Amino acid sequence: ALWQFRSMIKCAIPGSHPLMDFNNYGCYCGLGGSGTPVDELDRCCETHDNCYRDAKNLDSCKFLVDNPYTESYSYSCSNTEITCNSKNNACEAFICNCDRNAAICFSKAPYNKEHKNLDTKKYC
Ligand SMILES: C[C@H](CCC(=O)NCCS(=O)(=O)O)[C@H]1CC[C@H]2[C@@H]3[C@H](O)C[C@@H]4C[C@H](O)CC[C@]4(C)[C@H]3CC[C@]12C
Ligand SMILES: [Ca+2]
Ligand SMILES: [Ca+2]
Ligand SMILES: [Ca+2]
Ligand SMILES: [Cl-]
Ligand SMILES: [Cl-]
Ligand SMILES: [Cl-]
Ligand SMILES: [Cl-]
Repeated sequence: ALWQFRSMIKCAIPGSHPLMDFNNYGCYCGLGGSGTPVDELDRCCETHDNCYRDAKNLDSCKFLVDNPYTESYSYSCSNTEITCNSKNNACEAFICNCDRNAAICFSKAPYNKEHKNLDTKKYC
């Protein structure tokens, strides 16, 4: 679920700001997306969006109001290591994996302050 993704991210990135409140970034980090990702971090978000897009196409899964973000799962965090619980059902596991891949991806990408709150209407 969305609130778990936020924690999972703070797990992969211990950081120095807990609920620092995430702002939109680039062309895909945020609700929706359009055009082409502008950088590494943005690509991480596009991949995530595409993973959720795949989720919506699972013949065996149908989420509340068709939003994968509503699907709660179970995961654990260690020294920045993320592990999706094997007891998650198939639909939950697919979502947990999308989130885990993204958290790791985010933790490796540079943060270009010039892309924060980008004017998506013109550059995306
Ligand atoms: C982990 C990433 C970096 C955080 C960061 O270093 N911010 C520093 C800002 S500043 O330089 O201090 O201004 C941030 C960049 C944009 C963030 C995303 C956007 O805020 C959009 C989404 C917001 C939702 O609450 C959580 C998922 C959601 C999809 C966020 C995942 C975390 C992202 C991908
Ligand atoms: Ca998005
Ligand atoms: Ca269902
Ligand atoms: Ca669930
Ligand atoms: Cl989002
Ligand atoms: Cl958007
Ligand atoms: Cl369901
Ligand atoms: Cl349903």
